[PDB]
Amino acid sequence: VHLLEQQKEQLESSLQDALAKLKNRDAKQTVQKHIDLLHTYNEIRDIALGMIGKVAEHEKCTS
Amino acid sequence: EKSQLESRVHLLEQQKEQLESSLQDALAKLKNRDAKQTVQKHIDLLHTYNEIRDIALGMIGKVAEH
Amino acid sequence: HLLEQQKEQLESSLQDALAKLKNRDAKQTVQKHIDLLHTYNEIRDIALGMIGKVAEHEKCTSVELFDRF
Amino acid sequence: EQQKEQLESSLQDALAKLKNRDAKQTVQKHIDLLHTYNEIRDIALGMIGKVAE
Ligand SMILES: CCCCCCCCO[C@@H]1O[C@H](CO)[C@@H](O)[C@H](O)[C@H]1O
Ligand SMILES: CCCCCCCCO[C@@H]1O[C@H](CO)[C@@H](O)[C@H](O)[C@H]1O
Repeated sequence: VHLLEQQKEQLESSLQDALAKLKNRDAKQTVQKHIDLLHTYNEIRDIALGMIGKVAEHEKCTS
Repeated sequence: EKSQLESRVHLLEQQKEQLESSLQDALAKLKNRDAKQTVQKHIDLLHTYNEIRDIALGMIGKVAEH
Repeated sequence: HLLEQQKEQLESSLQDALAKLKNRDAKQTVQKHIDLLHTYNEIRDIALGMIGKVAEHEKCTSVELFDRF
Repeated sequence: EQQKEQLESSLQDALAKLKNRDAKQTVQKHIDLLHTYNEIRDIALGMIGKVAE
């Protein structure tokens, strides 16, 4: 029963590879979504600093 | 001649008086509405500075959290 | 989740601030114009007033030259 | 008034910065939709290749 066992090995792997490939894409997409969210945040933070800076330099030229 | 030229000279003096009161009063009504407009630039800029200040704080209150 | 929660409340708040600030410059532009119109009407009225009086003076002189010459 | 430039502009730059971020994120969302579906088509065929075989 070599064809019987060679056949089943083919079957188990095609499921397992399918899963391995689907798991490793989401590994990559998720880490990537995180990084992308970090940069989105550094940016809106730097917008805040920016805006508070210009408010402080407006403030220090009246009384 | 002399009666009537004393009419004309009077008249003119009366006219000079009105013309100065007019230039006077135009310059007033102007300057005033000029002032009113400068107060308004200032108040509008106050409203703007607060709006942008409040959104700035908001962000700095939030980037505090994260 | 709040990628989108805090980004959109910000963006709304910005576009609004800008709306408001732009509305304020516009209101006060029509006001510059309304005021220029007020000043022009006044200067005009006066200047043409002076012109009428000198008009009347010129009529007198002329009437004098005629009843004379 | 030069102050009003500063402030207005600080709003206009904030909006600009993050209307653009979206633009770019949005094009990219599209490209990923396409690429992912090509990975799914291929996994599918992988299995079907090594089953019917
Ligand atoms: C009835 C009159 C009320 C006057 C209110 C004026 C408030 C204007 O507000 C402020 O005026 C300061 C000085 O002119 C400026 O330095 C500031 O930039 C301006 O925002
Ligand atoms: C591990 C190395 C990762 C490198 C970090 C990437 C640097 C940020 O590059 C990013 O590209 C984005 C694409 O959506 C643009 O939207 C942004 O403008 C920008 O911050």
